[PDB]
Amino acid sequence: YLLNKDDVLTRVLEVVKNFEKVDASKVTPQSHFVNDLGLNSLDVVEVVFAIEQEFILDIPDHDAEKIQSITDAVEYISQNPMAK
Amino acid sequence: RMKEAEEEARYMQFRKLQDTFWSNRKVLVNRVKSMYN
Amino acid sequence: LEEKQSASAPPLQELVDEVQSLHVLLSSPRYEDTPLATVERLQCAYSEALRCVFDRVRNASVGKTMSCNALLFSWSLLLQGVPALLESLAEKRTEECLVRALSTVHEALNIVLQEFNRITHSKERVELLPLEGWIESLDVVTHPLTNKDQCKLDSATVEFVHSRAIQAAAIRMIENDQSDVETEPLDPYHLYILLRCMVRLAEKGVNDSHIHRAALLTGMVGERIFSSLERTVAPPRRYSLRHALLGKQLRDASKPHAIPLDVCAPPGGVKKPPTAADDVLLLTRACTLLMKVATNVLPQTKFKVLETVDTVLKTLSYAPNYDLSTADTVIFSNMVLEELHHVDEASATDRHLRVLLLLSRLRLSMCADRSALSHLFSCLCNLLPPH
Amino acid sequence: AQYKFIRRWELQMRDEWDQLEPFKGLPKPKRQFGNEAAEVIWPYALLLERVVKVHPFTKSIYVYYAQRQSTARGKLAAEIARSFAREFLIPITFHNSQVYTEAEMLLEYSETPWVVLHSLDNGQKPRILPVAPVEGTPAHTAVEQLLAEVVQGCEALGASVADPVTATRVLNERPLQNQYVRVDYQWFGDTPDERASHLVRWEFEPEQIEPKIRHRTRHVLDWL
Amino acid sequence: PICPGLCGELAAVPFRVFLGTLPTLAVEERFLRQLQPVFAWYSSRKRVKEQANEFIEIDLASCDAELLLRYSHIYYVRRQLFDELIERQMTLLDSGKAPKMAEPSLLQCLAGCNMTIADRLQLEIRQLGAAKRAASVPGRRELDPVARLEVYDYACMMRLVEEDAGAVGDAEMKARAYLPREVIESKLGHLTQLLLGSDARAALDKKDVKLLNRMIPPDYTRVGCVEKLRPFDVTAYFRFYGERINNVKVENYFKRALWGHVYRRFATTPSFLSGVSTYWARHSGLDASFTTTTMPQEVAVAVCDQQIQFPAIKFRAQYVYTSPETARQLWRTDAAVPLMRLFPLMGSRTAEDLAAGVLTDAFWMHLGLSEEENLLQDSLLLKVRRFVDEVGDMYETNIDSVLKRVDDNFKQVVPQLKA
Amino acid sequence: LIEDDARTPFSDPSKSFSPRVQSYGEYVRLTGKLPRDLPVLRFVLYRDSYS
Amino acid sequence: DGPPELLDRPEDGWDGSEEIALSSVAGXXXXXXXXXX
Amino acid sequence: SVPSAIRIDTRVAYRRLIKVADQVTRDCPLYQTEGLRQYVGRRFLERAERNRQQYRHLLHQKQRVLTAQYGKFIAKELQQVHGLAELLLRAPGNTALTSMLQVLSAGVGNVHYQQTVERNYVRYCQFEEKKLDRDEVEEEATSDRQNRIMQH
Amino acid sequence: DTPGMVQGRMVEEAFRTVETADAAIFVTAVDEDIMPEELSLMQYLHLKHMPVVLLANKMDLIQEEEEEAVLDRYNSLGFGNAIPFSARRKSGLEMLAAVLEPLYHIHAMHKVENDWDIEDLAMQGDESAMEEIRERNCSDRFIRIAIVGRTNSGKSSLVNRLVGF
Ligand SMILES: *P(=O)(O)OCC(C)(C)[C@@H](O)C(=O)NCCC(=O)NCCSC(=O)CCCCCCCCC
Ligand SMILES: Nc1nc2c(ncn2[C@@H]2O[C@H](COP(=O)(O)OP(=O)(O)OP(=O)(O)O)[C@@H](O)[C@H]2O)c(=O)[nH]1
Repeated sequence: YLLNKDDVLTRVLEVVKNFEKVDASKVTPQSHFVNDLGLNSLDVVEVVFAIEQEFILDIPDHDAEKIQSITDAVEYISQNPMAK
Repeated sequence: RMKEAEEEARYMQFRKLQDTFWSNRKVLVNRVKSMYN
Repeated sequence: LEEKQSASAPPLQELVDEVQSLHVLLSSPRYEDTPLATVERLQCAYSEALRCVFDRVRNASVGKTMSCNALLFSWSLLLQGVPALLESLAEKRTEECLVRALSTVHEALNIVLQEFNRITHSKERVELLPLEGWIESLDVVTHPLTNKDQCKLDSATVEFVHSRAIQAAAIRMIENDQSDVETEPLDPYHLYILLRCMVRLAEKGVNDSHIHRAALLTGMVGERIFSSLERTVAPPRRYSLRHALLGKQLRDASKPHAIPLDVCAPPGGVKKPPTAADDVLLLTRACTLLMKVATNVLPQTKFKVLETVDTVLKTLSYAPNYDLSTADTVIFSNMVLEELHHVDEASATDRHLRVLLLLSRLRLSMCADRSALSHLFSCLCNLLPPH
Repeated sequence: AQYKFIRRWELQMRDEWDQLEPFKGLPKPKRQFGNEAAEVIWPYALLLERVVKVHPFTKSIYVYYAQRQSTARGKLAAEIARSFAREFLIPITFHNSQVYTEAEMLLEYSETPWVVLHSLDNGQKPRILPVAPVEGTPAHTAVEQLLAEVVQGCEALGASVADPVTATRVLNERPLQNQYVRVDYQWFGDTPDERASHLVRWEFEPEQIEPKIRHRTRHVLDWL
Repeated sequence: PICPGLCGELAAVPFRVFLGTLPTLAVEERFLRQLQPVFAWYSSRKRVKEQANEFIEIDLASCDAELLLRYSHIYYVRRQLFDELIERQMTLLDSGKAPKMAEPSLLQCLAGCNMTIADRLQLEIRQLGAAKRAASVPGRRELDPVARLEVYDYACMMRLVEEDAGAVGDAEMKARAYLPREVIESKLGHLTQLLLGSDARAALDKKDVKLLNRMIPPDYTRVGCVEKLRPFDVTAYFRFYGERINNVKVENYFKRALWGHVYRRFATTPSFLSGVSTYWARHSGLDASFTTTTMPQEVAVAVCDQQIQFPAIKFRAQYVYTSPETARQLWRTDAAVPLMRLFPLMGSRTAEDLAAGVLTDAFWMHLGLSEEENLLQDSLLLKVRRFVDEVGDMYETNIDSVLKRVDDNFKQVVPQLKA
Repeated sequence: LIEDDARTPFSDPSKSFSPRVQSYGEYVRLTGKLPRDLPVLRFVLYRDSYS
Repeated sequence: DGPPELLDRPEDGWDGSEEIALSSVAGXXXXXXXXXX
Repeated sequence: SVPSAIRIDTRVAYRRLIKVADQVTRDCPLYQTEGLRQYVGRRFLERAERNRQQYRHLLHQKQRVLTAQYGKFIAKELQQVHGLAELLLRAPGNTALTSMLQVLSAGVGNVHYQQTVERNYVRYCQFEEKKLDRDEVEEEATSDRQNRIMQH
Repeated sequence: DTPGMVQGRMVEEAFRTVETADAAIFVTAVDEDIMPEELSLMQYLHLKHMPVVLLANKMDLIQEEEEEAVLDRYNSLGFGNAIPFSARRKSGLEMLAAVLEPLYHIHAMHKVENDWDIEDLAMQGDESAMEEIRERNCSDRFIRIAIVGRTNSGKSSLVNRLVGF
């Protein structure tokens, strides 16, 4: 009914690693998009939208502005039952 | 004489194939000689 | 570049490597055209190496003496080569010799089974063996050799090894502790072994979480193989901008023409393939096993299974013809046709095109088992085009 | 505004021609702080006075020297390296045509300049020779001593090649390196034929000797 | 140049410095005239070319920003750099919204130190202001030497005052000539093995090596040249290597900072530097007639006095980062140089760094190890071991006595201005 | 390549030449792949007055 | 005397408006080999 | 620097623009994978940095009444961005807008070639809007004229 | 079709024709490197604010391995994604057509919009607009007047005087 946190972490890890601005060696399961990754807010909008691409669910504007960490993205998709 | 060796490489492909087909039948013939005797 | 480079300036492992090389040479499809004398020589060498490995293992008969990972890999090799090993060990063609060889192999496997019982009784951590180790342990504990119809068996041990293997797979998929070079999460052979174990435990492994993890693993492996093939055959600079502006379009619409599925370079040479001789075959058989497992799951994970099937199908379409094994490929194709019998939208067209192109590629007259050909006949007579 | 912009364009093109109109067909050299000998217009008289022959299997000669020196002998060695780079680096590449010569001034307080010799054998490591002139010997003698050391090192590095046949192959296939040199052919001849007109030229290919015009026999009779 | 080796893990922060317009590259010719000691770094940095302008891509997180701010001599260039650093740090703080906070007890101990710092602050600023009005010297020149001294030029003015105090010209270059990187790493490993039998690691990790390469300016990459380090770079390398090689637990960052400052002092002392240095040609084996393996003692001491000078400016610039609430106030008003390499090590880390630095400076001033001789003496090694162990154990057990020690040792290291 | 006109001398740079084929190419039989498992081939032979 | 661009010259007459400033902003998987140990 | 409200508004606008660009790349076939995404991101970031420098200069009661004007200017630019997103959404039907977006995704020419396509895009949409009205009023006029002529 | 750059400068007649044009196709060849006169024209077109597309002709001389380094230099030349072209093999016309297509529609828009402006102005009663419309709606056959003669007879100076420049 709900995706497991291990599978939903491998997906969000693979997206941020394959991103155009993020380095592979800099990312870690416990990292921040702005401090630990060095992305701007317009770049955070891109990486969240990239997560919305692999997970067919649609994230509203308010629930997307809270995703500033990789763990926050994991918690949101895990609690969302509408994930494929 | 370097280009002469390049021309032989084109035709060596077909000489190996003739030697393989003959050796395959030699192996298959010896198998039949054991199935009957 | 010159400035930059000037500023810069009988072991069991060897036995296992030789056994693996001889097995891949004997079982790979692109070597089917090897001469018969060479085939017989390689088969004799493979039998001798497998006999030597089994003799080493039965003379050791203790895991702590030699190793655990080495023992598990050696037993995985012996299990994949059981028939040749049995024919070499019995030394004769007799039912009594077959029974003797089978009893000796059972005696030698009792050591591994007792070690598994000891491990599952002591409740060892998952850090004991890597993912490959746990998968090989699951293979050698679920192999039908124990129940061929006197060994130590325990369903609790089976479930413990299965859970440990799944946890190790999760750990290896979440760690990603690579600096700059990206490696595959698992070897194609170990992936096929894991999916075969899941097929064996299908009565117990209907868990959607496990099926999803396995699907993600095989999808990553297929993505690696497809990326390798794509880097091998890539469009050039003179056509980069042409594809960016036009996109492999044709002058006239109704010529008629053949619809291109993938964009690549014009013919430039032979372009020797980089992939191993059995990567595509193992990926195909693993995807068949995965579909057989996930034949009855929820739509949420069925979507992921279908995406993995599409990835493997693209990898097959990129793979060469001599690497494509006719039997496994037609099995995969008829399974995908059974899946396409369900009405799908926005992807049925491209999926049908992929499957039909892959079927037209291979040679159906050279298929070993005719049951696959008959099932393909049924599926093609019952197949309906998209709406 | 556009009138003044066109005047600026005209002036820029005029100065670029005055600098490079007789050398527009040549590639531009590196803009390093030690390669001032590459942008100067070299007299053919000096190029003929200085004819240095190095081993054919050598491919690169670099001369690195320091900008500032704290020791007297270090400053002397830096001056020696600078004089050698300004005197013999351009003649060497001009008379060999297969070697690439370069000089550089590192902005550091070093007292030991050096020269790097790269051979055509990629499997052979480059050689490094320091500029250590004798304190009693003058600059004009130290420059010749450095030239002798460089030539002997090139000879040794070329004779110690792994495969001389492969070295000859890569030499025959390597392009020319002195295409950037700006030579002022003064009264000698704008064309190699005009330069060697005082000598008999036996080396000719009949494919190029044969005129390729219509009524070539008539034109040859008219010319003769 | 306030804290050598004090670096934290953070991503790359790109910034485009305007180099001029073709063909009148005024900023670029000023840089060619001024950035002579850091010309290797300048040439190594990439060059991006717009349609009609020229820019250079520097990393604000790396040492590029601080090196440019120190050697710029161009007031508007360093002003733009300072303003962009301040704005990007403000934005990063507002986006992070959760920096690690230090304990309120230790922050009270450091708060009273600025009250005594402000006395020498006015004196040291006048030295920087007087040096700006002396830019008519052919050694260093500026555009408007009569204009009012600002905050961003503090690095350049400190460099000039350190040069005038050392009284030896190009001391940093003469030290880079005798300080190769490989021999420095070897001597540092030897000193680490002497200081710790098994408490030290076998070698440094790849992430730490990457941070070191980001924080140290690169040298030339020719065929025969070797990687040479400035004296400040050697000090930073010693501090970083010690702080990353001590096996103290990650939770006990205070003892790690103490070891780092101990290595920093071991690098800053002149005797040890000249003892561990060697000429680059001798290290490479090229020449054997100009061996001169020993570094000139005059240049060594004149270049170590530069790093010794200016304690108050460093303490104030580190106290600015000691707390995030005070950083927002002191980044635009008080004397402070902003460094992106100080942001990842927020309040707790920088406060423990300040405390450890005060304690190490006091220990060195008390024991007199700055000039005596031969710091490799086993007695001195054991004394330093006992010192660091006792201070770490005390900081772990009771922090009030440690704060009292910090106050007394601060009054010791920076005395009050007299007359 | 062989000339198209005898009036035009060989000294003319714009002389026309057309190609005449000397050999249409080289050919070899096609030998398919022989399966290891099925080496025996069955066939039907039709001979008109052949022993 | 060396490169004139490296040679330092004094600025006796300079305009405050002569300064120029512009702002521009900046715009593979492999196989895993396993060896039994 | 920039207030949280303006930050949230600009983030919502950028997210909307990204969604629209991806939907356009899907609907009309843009033969490059990234396509309009990189160009839109570059232009948006450039305009954002320009406006941020303008606000930095404006920072120097006067600031209180100027911040409101800056906020209204940002709101106007965001309304422009939303209208541009709507026009991108309507583009895949038309083939000329498809060609404009295709050449912008390919990125050929210079800044003056990429700018005359960017500026005249919304102008081309407005022109296609006005053309239908002109044709309709003209056809109604000529129909009424024919009916009046046929009466006599 | 304009004359080439002689002595690093284009003639005054070519400059006026380039200014009259809407876009430009900068045709460069690969057999020769980029020359200073090409860079001088590129910056001149940039200062004139005119859309220019880079077209790399004579691509048939380029081998399969050297096409990478060639296009990399052409793309870093201020103009992005130089179009590979070959006039002998007639390659790149369908790719050049996709580039000039947006300019074709943009001009079609500006033409119809300008026609509406002149129509609205003529309805107001402007003589210049009514005269412009009269010349537009006048659908008559062109009269081809060929001025020929002997060399140095002054016919090029005659057409220049008739045209006005
Ligand atoms: P984050 O919260 O750190 O980022 C916030 C930013 C945007 C950096 C603010 O600090 C900021 O700078 N805000 C003011 C700038 C702003 O709101 N800009 C909005 C852009 S409106 C505009 O004109 C952009 C139009 C670009 C469209 C390009 C068209 C291409 C289609 C072919
Ligand atoms: N290999 C190759 N050669 C070409 C190609 N196009 C033209 N050429 C050759 O280049 C020469 C240039 O011919 P032109 O078209 O007159 O060149 P141009 O630009 O008009 O030059 P000018 O009129 O002298 O300024 C021709 O004679 C052709 O032989 C091409 O696409 N490939």
